[PDB]
Amino acid sequence: YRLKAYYREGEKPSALRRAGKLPGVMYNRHLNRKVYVDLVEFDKVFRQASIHHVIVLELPDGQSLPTLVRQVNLDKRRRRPEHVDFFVLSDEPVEMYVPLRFVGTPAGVRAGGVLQEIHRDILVKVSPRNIPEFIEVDVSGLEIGDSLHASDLKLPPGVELAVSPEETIAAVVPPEDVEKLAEEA
Amino acid sequence: KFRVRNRIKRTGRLRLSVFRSLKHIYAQIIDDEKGVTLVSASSLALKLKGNKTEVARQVGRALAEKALALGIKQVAFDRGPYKYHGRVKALAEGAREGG
Amino acid sequence: MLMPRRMKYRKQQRGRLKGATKGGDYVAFGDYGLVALEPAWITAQQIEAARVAMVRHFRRGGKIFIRIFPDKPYTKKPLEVRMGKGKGNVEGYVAVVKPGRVMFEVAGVTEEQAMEALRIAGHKLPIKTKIVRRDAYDEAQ
Amino acid sequence: AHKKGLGSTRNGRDSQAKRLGVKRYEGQVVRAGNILVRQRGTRFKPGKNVGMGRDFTLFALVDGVVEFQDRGRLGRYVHVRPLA
RNA sequence: UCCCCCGUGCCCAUAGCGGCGUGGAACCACCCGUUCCCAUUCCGAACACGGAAGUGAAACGCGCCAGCGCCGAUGGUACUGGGCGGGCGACCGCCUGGGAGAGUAGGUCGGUGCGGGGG
RNA sequence: AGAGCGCAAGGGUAGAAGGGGGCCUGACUGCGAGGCCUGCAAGCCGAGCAGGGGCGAAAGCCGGGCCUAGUGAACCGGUGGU
RNA sequence: UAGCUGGUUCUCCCCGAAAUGACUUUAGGGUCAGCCUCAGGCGCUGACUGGGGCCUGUAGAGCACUGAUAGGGCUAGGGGGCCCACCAGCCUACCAAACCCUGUCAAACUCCGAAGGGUCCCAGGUGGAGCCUGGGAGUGAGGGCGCGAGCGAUAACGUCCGCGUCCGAGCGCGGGAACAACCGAGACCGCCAGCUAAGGCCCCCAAGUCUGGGCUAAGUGGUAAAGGAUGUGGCGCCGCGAAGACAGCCAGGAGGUUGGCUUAGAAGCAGCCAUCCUUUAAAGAGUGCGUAAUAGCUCACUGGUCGAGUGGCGCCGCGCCGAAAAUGA
Repeated sequence: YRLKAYYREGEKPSALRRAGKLPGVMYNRHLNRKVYVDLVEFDKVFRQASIHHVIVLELPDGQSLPTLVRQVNLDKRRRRPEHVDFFVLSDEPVEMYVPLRFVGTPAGVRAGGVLQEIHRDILVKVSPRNIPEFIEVDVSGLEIGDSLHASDLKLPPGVELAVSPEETIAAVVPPEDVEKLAEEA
Repeated sequence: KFRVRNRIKRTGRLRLSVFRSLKHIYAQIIDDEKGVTLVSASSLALKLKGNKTEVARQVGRALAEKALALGIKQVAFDRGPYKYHGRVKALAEGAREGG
Repeated sequence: MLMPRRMKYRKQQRGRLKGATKGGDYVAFGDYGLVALEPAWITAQQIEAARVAMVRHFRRGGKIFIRIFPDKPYTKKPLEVRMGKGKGNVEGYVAVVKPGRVMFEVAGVTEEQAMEALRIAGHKLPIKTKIVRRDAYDEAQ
Repeated sequence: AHKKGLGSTRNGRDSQAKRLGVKRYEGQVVRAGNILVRQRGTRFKPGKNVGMGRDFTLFALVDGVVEFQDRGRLGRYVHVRPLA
């Protein structure tokens, strides 16, 4: 959705940050300049739209331009967000990480077993004109001891792939019990 | 496949690059430092004689005397595939003193 | 009680630890996360004591996953022998963990299971720590 | 004082090293015979009027000044401005 | 004078790879015969000698999916010659000068010196 | 270039040092500008000079082996030559 | 005879260092360097930096090197079963190479790579600089503190190197109450001259009971923690709520159901497996209590009565406890 923005100049990080803002550096193919936004609404809004969806940041320079983030670079010590980078919107064969929602209640589950998800945001491609929001996929007939993955996922028509694709998406695993302390021996 | 810088042996301190293939001899005098050559003479691309053995011989010498009007002294034989078969051009009579 | 296996050499020097962690601060594996937080060593006793608290209270639950690995030669010396000769031997197989270094993640439980487990677990460690969820550590390889 | 049988080590050793490395820098006027570099492997292949001795020693062959050149798959090469 | 292929040096993997196109008259790979050369821990597969038969495929330069590869800034931290300050410890923070790798967009299947074969 | 390069390690090298062979025998005599190191002693490299060899047709290569321990000042005596 | 000891005396001035490296039947003895100083003889050269050229593999980082790797996954082979002796069909709650991807550990690992440092040429740089000589020396456990590696237990005012320096040689001066190296400052001598550094203005002791807006309630400040709390101010998130919240009251707070099951019996209630709906405004396969197990108090639910706020979470400061020794504070 919509967020603020401001053109950045030759100012240094800490200032913008420790004040109550956060700097960025947008680009797209033929672009690479520097920008920034405000903190509180950044933090808040990133919970919702995020890299899950598309951002439409408003520049006071006029153009309320829609882009996408990516690269965010934490401070790693007493940490939190500390420098988002921005790719800009196009229509070319672009790639990103689509969020997911695995739905249902299968057979490994219920008995006590537990799913091991290996991906929620996934490596795929599309044209930004498309809006393949967040893919909600299959978890009906699952069983412990087996795995599902690869090119076995649903496609909102058009969306091509970008992996190998035998990348393991998930697998159901046998839980942990204090009878593994019988192994403690 | 005769890398080995056999040319390092030829990177001694003077060169002379040539070649032999199908029906043609490719003989040329090269000075280096930048890789600036100098002299030329071929087998059939010269409308010389029509026999590889004989031609070879004198073609060397041909170029040699030409080089004598251009001013040289000593160099080194440059080639990758050879076994060395004299080819009594052997660019030796061919000015160089060769061998 | 796991470790490597007498690799290359067996005695290695002490250490002073300012702060960097080298990284390794996110989910990627499962879900709910326990995050270590001080400049110190992770004790094997506390490794499987955390594992205790876990499968202890939460039994027949779900699956828990690891990113860490305790391996350090605690150069210990014999007692009353008067100081000098030699370095010492590889006891206290601790690991090297600084502030902000996360480490433990649970999956397949209720929110509160994680919560309580992480409470008592934190009550055990030779220091203390924090805990959180899943939303803003997406993208970290 | 309850002092019991200790163990005895051996790890009290190392090597003793000279001043191994670039003896001369470039920009220095050299006088033929000056050893300019000590080295183990052929880390630096000797070059134009720069010679080598068994110990991979790159000394000065001529009168003048050190210079360097490197290409990818060839390595590190050194010459000296010659002067007549 | 704008200009087609090869002996061949330099640029350091954008030059390398699967593949995709490639030419042959001339160049080249060859082809061809072991008479000449001399050669093989055995084999003319390595190299010379000789051609009418004769190939463009396997080989090179040259034109490409750019999947792999390598090239990769922009911004920020990580620390830090230097200076000034708080700790049960362990640690830290402000200035000065710095600036990685990583994340990222992105880029290339070749850039080029001489000499000789020419529309 | 993860094989290997004589024994350990590092370096490094198939543009050899590794692996096959022909002829040989510079594992030269008397000097050596020059310097690295370096309190001293010591260790070390070295192109070029006259002698005069071996191979490569030559351009040229060899004043022991790819390198860093296998080495021990002095006093005293044996040895042949001069 | 003593590589070892006690003494070594009058005066002014100009100097000014060692505590480190080679070695020693040598370790507290001593030869060489090392800096001091003196006297003769030379001139930008000394530290330092701008510029520019060249060498490193350290912080940090990194899995592609050498090694460790948590996990899932999938995939080789077998162990192996059934299997056949004409040979092979086949299997794998197993052991599991590789690789994969999720992820990471490395003083003796490095694809990368700092600040830099070292030093070289031009230029700056008259200074108890720099060069040579020789004459005479002392000095060869240094140590404080910082910052960085180590045997050390992130113990010692153990500690061997490293850089750095003060003391040593400045236990000369001003602070630190008193304390060579924690900070300020090279003292040639006089001065009843003002400036001024450390720190200071409630005082002794020199200086504002200064001017101003918050914060603390213990004497925090006089110096402690892991952890614990309706101690207080300020920011901020979410809902119930004038259709009326919260809170106190009347009222149900049900039935299949005593759920299943086990169990001597297990009734929401010891426990394990466990999700239905119904008379509805409203009751949860039931929150704690209760019985031997029922029965029973219960609360969630819900309506009212009623009147204006209320309860929970995340955040930044100060105080609180955690806090017990041997002369008298």
